[PDB]
Order: sequence, then structure tokens, then C-alpha cells
Amino acid sequence: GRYIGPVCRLCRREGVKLYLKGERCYSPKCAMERRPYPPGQHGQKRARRPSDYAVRLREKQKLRRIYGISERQFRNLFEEASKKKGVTGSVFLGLLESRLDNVVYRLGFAVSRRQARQLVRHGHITVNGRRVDLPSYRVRPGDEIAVAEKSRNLELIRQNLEAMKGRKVGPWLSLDVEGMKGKFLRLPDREDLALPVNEQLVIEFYSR
Amino acid sequence: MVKIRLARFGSKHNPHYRIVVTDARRKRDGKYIEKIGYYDPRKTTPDWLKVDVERARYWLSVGAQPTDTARRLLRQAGVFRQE
Amino acid sequence: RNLSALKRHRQSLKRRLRNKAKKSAIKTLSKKAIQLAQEGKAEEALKIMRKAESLIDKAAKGSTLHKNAAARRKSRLMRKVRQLLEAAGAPLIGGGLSA
Amino acid sequence: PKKVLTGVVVSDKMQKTVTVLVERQFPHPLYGKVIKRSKKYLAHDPEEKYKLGDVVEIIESRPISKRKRFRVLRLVESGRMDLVEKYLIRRQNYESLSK
RNA sequence: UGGAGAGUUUGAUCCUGGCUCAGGGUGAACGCUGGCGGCGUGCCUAAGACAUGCAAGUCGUGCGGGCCGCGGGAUUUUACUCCGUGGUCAGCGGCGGACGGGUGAGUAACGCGUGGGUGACCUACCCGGAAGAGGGGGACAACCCGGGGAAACUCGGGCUAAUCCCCCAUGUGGACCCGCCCCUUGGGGUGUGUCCAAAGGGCUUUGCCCGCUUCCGGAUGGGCCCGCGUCCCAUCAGCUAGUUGGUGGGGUAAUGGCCCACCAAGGCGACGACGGGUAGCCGGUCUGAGAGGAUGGCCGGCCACAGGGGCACUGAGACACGGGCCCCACUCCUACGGGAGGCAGCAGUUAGGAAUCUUCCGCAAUGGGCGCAAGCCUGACGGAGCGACGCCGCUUGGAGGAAGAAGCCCUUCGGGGUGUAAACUCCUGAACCCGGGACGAAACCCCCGACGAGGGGACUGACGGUACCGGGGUAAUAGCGCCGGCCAACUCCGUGCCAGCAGCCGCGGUAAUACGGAGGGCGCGAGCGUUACCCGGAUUCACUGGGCGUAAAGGGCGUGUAGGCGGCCUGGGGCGUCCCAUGUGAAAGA
Ligand SMILES: [Mg+2]
Ligand SMILES: [Mg+2]
Ligand SMILES: [Mg+2]
Ligand SMILES: [Mg+2]
Ligand SMILES: [Mg+2]
Ligand SMILES: [Mg+2]
Repeated sequence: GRYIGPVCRLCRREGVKLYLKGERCYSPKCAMERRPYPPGQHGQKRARRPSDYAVRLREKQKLRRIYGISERQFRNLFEEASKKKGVTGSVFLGLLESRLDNVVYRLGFAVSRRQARQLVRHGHITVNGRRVDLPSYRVRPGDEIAVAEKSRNLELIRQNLEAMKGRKVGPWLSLDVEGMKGKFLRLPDREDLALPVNEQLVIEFYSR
Repeated sequence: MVKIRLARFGSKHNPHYRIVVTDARRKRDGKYIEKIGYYDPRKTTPDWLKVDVERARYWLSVGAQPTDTARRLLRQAGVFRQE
Repeated sequence: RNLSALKRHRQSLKRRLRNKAKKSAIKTLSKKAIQLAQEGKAEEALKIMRKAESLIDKAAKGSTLHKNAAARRKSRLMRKVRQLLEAAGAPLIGGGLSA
Repeated sequence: PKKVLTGVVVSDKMQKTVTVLVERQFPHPLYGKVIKRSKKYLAHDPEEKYKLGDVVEIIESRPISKRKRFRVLRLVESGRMDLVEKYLIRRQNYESLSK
């Protein structure tokens, strides 16, 4: 099951701060502030002109590591998008973005995808009333991703729903803050996300 | 003797039958002469039962005994109901 | 190690017996008819052939010879008898043939 | 429909029967070229009426023999000893093809 | 909506050319590792051998008995006997045992695939229609009495019923000879002549039901014929006496040298006959940009086989896996004369093998067989069990947390790394405990109605006390491969052409990013590696898509056989070729 181990640690290695640790990876350190380089004995050593493979690799790692999903699962999603009608890279970002464990986090019910996953497994989240505990669930457009009435009380739901009192929400989403529930309006366009990752190198990574 | 009767499709703990005509001597999930409906015993769909009834009447007309449960379902969509 | 529908073997033997029997008599009769006809014979030739006829049909009733296996034998026999008959003289006792 | 083939008579050296060579041409399954291919059929001739060099139609039939399954339907044209000759050399060619 | 290339011949270059890798795939096996569940799938080898249990029956509404019971009767004497009823056993008679299940040995062939023929044919049960069922006679088991055998069993004698068997009649009709008419292979029709039917049972008993006989039809299933397609070797080139055709017979449901007598001298072959090797074929599966290559496990269709080889009987169907006969091999019983037997059904045992499961629950569901029904049978099937064998889902925590603990690795001795990683603070609560708890199942059947239509009613869950719901509630598993280039990831020790690595180029001879250990890093993650096999890259058999002066490759030269190819103009035909309709192209798969 999914990654598990040192993390704002590729808030290093991939070269760019990935948002993985949530509230800290925001505040003098996704260690990227304190150490903007690769991990281990050789981290700050003279860089090496890397291969058009090494390049393509890294990029797909990056994207995959953001959303926390595995290579097995990732690779399939992609496969599915090539056979699908339309420009392929976007579509994939689309499907990637339509995963419950991430919509929940996009609505700020949790501060981390890692944390937002645990809310889905552990019950605390619903899809149009009915309770849903698969982080991989494909939210389609028109769905309502609510908090569990029985879970509203929890210190963590409250503290987090609270910091969203002011905050803005994605163009393809909405958010009734005091009813502790939101809405997947449509699937986002490449333009709508500002992801630190050139998608066409991913396509190209899987063409050999 | 030729039969109207139920062939098991679907999967495990997911029965789904196809109401088929066939020669009686063929295995159950083997080659049928004609599909004429389907049936979901768990009614997990609003449309869990359906029957081309002009065709049912056809075969009945050329002699085809239905299983007993083939005929129950045939009735529900009034294959035998007159006037 | 004892399957009581070996009853089917008992029966078969009986029908074999019954069957063999009717057959044997259709031959020894048909043979006898064509013979008398290769000799120019009114009554005696057809009389037999017409006994032979019956016997065939009779055997067709059951599982013996059923069908048109029947017919075949009637055709072959009552062709032959007639042929041989004009291959000499006499045509008489009307018996079996549409003269 | 009972297949009708047309070819040439290349043998009447058999009683009530003729060997009828039938050609056929087509695209080659992989290599494009139109190739020819040919076949003798033994066709039934009850009135030994056709003979050497007749071009004849040929029809699917109820089996007459082991390997007669066609009947001579009609004459198309007489003569054609060229085609017959053409055949006959190809046959006599095989003589100095041995060891 | 589709196509990537790299390493390696030289001191260097270009080219040719082979090898090798990166990707997908599998009924896999093997190493280390291993938490949960769902859906799949699991003897590829010896078509070797098999212990034990189950896998095909059912019908008393076809018939007569035996054996163990109960009840009532004839007599007022208990012997003898008539009737009724319950067990239970087989027998006779019917239907089923030709389906369902297994397996791929054989088979290069009308076996399969595809499209057609059948004027050359058959089809039990089912449906529609027409017309019938009036008399008589017989036997063989059961049962009883003998005799032979050790056993399997067997031979004789006597009695008997029926939906068992025969005779005679009635002939809606149908069969055959002959003739005539239509049609055109043996299809319809028709006239004399001959020939051929039947069975009874149950009652809610004169009016129904389950059946019976003859005929024409329908439906479904199948037989035989034909065109085209169907691997390798020409270091297999000539093959053939039922052989090719004829006439006439037999045989069959039916064509045909299928078989037989007689006549004739024919048939096949470089367009590959004959011979040898290999193989069940297809829907489809995998791979590929495609063309194509490879493949035919599972599921579905057709074939063949049932220890090896013959044969027939019964029957609508068989030349029959759990029917029969004989020969061969093999195992067992044997009183040595003789018998018995056949898991390529489900389990399971053994043997070969790198490798392939439970002697499980249920007939509750679907399907099948017999029965009027109730029901009985079904290792078909529906489920559970075992394998990470495959695919999918999910857990081993979440948020805080130092200019950063300890330990371990480097160190130009300042420091750098593991590392927010742990510690520890709050949070959630896989597992586990409690409570409740399914759908899958409404029919058949009974009651109203009319045995219809329609209405009503009841019985029935193997999976299972499972899924799912509610309540409580514990921080609670991580491994494997790799870091010389191709290919993503580097440093210290150890070791010295040793020990060892290695897919290919190639690493190791005291400073090794290539060996072995460390730390660290890269990639995947309940997996990760390895070996084998397939397509790929390989335009490296080149149709798409290659070549031959010197790289592999022009025959030593002619002559010419077959074959391939063929100038200008016109015309006919319409085989090639093109277009439109229409049929076929099953379902599953994509
Ligand atoms: Mg060199
Ligand atoms: Mg061969
Ligand atoms: Mg190594
Ligand atoms: Mg190729
Ligand atoms: Mg030269
Ligand atoms: Mg020349």
C-alpha cells in the first residue's frame, strides 16, 4: 500500500517543493527553504548533465509523487487516457484530479493528500449522502463531497473547516463552509492547475 | 423437444439469466437458437425483466415448452394474457 | 458394481431374436417367388409374392425393418417377378400387379 | 446453386465419361499477381456424345461414381485441339523430368 | 488516432553483417519476501497405472408376483379360503442409458472453416391439422421343482399378467408394380391391381384426463455431395488392380468401387501425385503502426477417442466412457477347470515431472431425465476449501515536531549525511469484541375461476449467522532488485587475473563507483527478482519492405520445352477488375 516513509525529502530530490506535508511544507521549510537539494552523501555535489531519459523519468516521478498514487495505478490511468478521445496529457491530469482522496484535499477538509486519504479510508467523508471509503473513487461532475455528520464534531474537521472560512476554492469546485460540504462542478482544464510539471515529457516517457 | 429457458450469464453471486430458446439436449450455457429476453433475480436495476413477447408467442406457436420458471417470467410480462 | 439396467441387454437379445426371424422368412419367400417366375407361373408365382408383400409391410410396423427399407424390398421383388414373367408367357391371376 | 464450371474435354477414352479440364484465375493472396490454376473433373456423358476438344459447361450433381460428381450440361464450342495439345505436351513433358 | 531505438568489428571513418538489450505477453516454474479482501484460474509431463466413496435413472395412473405386518369377511368353528391396506424386494413392460461430463491419442482429411447442393435422405419426445381404436388368439420372466459350477453364474421342467407378441377385420390414409398427366435426376397428381393400423390406464366416473394408431405438415437435431481455404521435406518423382470408368446386382434413411459378379483400359502427378516428418480445426488469444508473425489453456462451435485392435446387436438415434462379443497386453479372485475388471466423470492415491488443489456443503438457484402430480435421480451445476498463479481494491498510520539527539557512514578534522526521519504532543481508529442481519425465492403445488386468462395462498437458503448496518475500540508488516556503459542511482573499507562478477561490450595482476561487506542512493512495493517460450525492436525472407563489379550472391556458353510477359487501330463477348442492392458473417470476446 502507497508510499510511507520520509517525505518533505522529495519536497527535495525532485528539485521543487512538492506540497506533501501540508501546513509545515509552507512555513520556513518544505525543508526546500533550508536545503534546496537532493538527499544523501552526494546531495550538494557537482550536478551531472542528465540523459533525455533521466529527464523524462524525473518528470513523471514528480507528477506521480505529488498525488501520492502508485506506479501500477498511475500507469493504468495514463493507458486509459491514450485510448480515450482528446489530447492525452490533459485528460490524464483530469482523471488524476477527479480522485476523491484529492478532491477532499482540494476542498481543504484536510491539509494534506496523505491526511486527506486517511479521512476517506476512516469513513469521515461522503459522496451525495452515501459514505465512501475508497481514496481512488472517480468523482464525476455534479457530485457533492460532504463531511460525515457523525464526524463534524472532531477537533481536526473543525480546525480545518475553520481556516477555510476566508480562503478561495478552485474554479471547477465550490464550497459551502458552514454546511461542511462542497461540489465537483466540472473536470479541470490544463490551464486551471499550476502544476510544476511539463506533461508532454510524461507522454514521451511512455512512448518507449 | 425445443425449449424456452434460462441461461446463466453474469458472475459469482451475480446471477443474470438470458431467456433463450434452444434444443433441450444442449448444455445450459451452450449455443441457443434465439435470445428472447433477460432477467435479474435481484432486481438491482429498475429494468430487471424484459421479454420480446411477439417472439415468445412465435415459438410457443411452433411448440416449445418453457421451463416452469421460464414460464413464470413469461407471464409477468403477460405472454399468455388475452383480450 | 451392479447396474440393474443391464436389463437392456436382456431385452435386446429378445428383439434381435424376434427380428432375425421375420427377416429370414421374407427372404425364403421372395426367393421362392422370383424362382417360380423364372418358370412362367400364373397364380403360384404372384400368390407367394403377395404373401411376401404383406410380410414385408407387417415387419415395417415395428422396429424390424421399418420404413421403406420396406418399400425397397417390395419394389425389387415385384419388379423382378413381372420381368421374368414376360420373359416368357402367361400373365394371369391378377394378384399383386396392376396389369 | 449447383456450381456450373466450363472447360475442355481432354479425354473420352472412357465409356459414358469425359475428363474435363477447368481453368481459373485470381489475385494471389499475398503477392498480387493474377495466377492461373486448373483442374480436371470427370463428368458424366450418358450418350458418349461429346469428344476431344469440345468446350462444355459442367454441373454439380448427385454422385454418379467415386469421383464423378458433375454432368455435362451443354456444348459451348467444338474444335479446340490447341488446348488439348497444350495439355498433352505438359503431360508428355513429365517424361524427361525423372531420374 | 498510428511507427523512438541503443551497445558491439577500426588507431580513427563510412558501409555491410551477425550477436545483444530496452517493451509487451504466459495454464508457468524457481529464490528471497509475505498483511486483508473480491473476481478469475490451477497435470502443459506418462492417452502411464489406479485402492475407496459418489458421478443415470425413474414410473404402482402399464402388469403379475415373492417376503414381513395390520384390518375386515365366509362357519358358528377355527383347518381351508374372499376382500382391503401398509412396508419392502426385485421381475415383466415403458422413457431415459446416443444427452449432460472427460480428454487431445489418432487425423494433413470434405477432419475443420466458409459458401452452397440434396429431384439422393432420416429425425424419439414437442406443436398444428385429418381420420381411427371393432373381434379373436399366444408366450416368456416373476413364482415353484429339479440338475451342473469353487465362484461368475449356468441348463432343463411347470404356472401367469399387461401399454409384451401374433392372427382377422374397418383403410381417413400410406407403401409398391404398371399406365397416363404436370414437373423436370428419385418432385406432385392420378386409375385399376396387391399390401399395411391400434392400448390401454386414472378418476372429482356417460366426461374429463394421461396415453395409443395411420397420414400430411411444422419445429428442432442430423446424414451424404460439391467449390474455395487449410504446416514442413523434392536429399520423397513417378503413384495406382476396386485401381479409373461401364452394365447389372447387393447394401443403406439415402447418393456413390460402399461391397460383388461380369466387360473396357482407364485414373492421378512439377498447379508437386506418391512417400516421410509434424499437428485436433475454428470463434478467437498474444504481439505488431500495419501488413504480418506466433498460438488454439480457460469459455463457446465442429471433429475424434474411451487400456490396444476388430465386430456387430438393440434402437428414432450407437457400431455406444460408467451396454454386448472375440483377439492382444495388464491387474485381481481361483477348489487350476475357469472367472472378474477398465477414473481421458468428481474428489483422492501412486508414478513420471521444475510444476498443477478438498477423498468439502448443497440440490436453495439454473439446467437435464422419468413421473399426471407429490416427488426421486443429477460430482451437470450453485457454493465453500487450498495456491500472491493472474487481474482489481485496501492496510502497516495523520497533523505537529531541532539550525537537527543518539548510534552507524563518510571527513581538508572546520564539517557533511541518514533526517522531520525517530524521541515525544495532540488526532483518527486496520485488526479484534458486542448488537442487529439480507437479496438471491416465486413458481411447481393448493383454493377462486374453466385443469385456460386472471386472482389468492402456503412451503423452500447450501452459501451463512456470510455480505451489509449500528455500537465499542488498539499506532498497529516491508520486502526484493538494482547504482561501469546501454540504464535511473557513489563513496569507505576488504580483496589482489585470487576469491569472484558477466544479457552484450567486458570488470579483477595492492587505490576496483563493475568482485564481498558497510553507509548512502535509484526502481518497484505485497511483492520483487530469475529461468524457459511467443510477437517486438529485426525493412535481418524485404507483399507493404531487401539485395548480387570489389561486402553473402550472375548459372561456364548456347539451343530451346513448359511456363511468365507482349506493338498500333477497330469491333463482339463481359472470365479478370469496378459499382449497387440483398443473403450470410451465432453467442461470448474486441
Ligand atoms: Mg577498438
Ligand atoms: Mg502425411
Ligand atoms: Mg552484482
Ligand atoms: Mg519481420
Ligand atoms: Mg557470366
Ligand atoms: Mg532463348
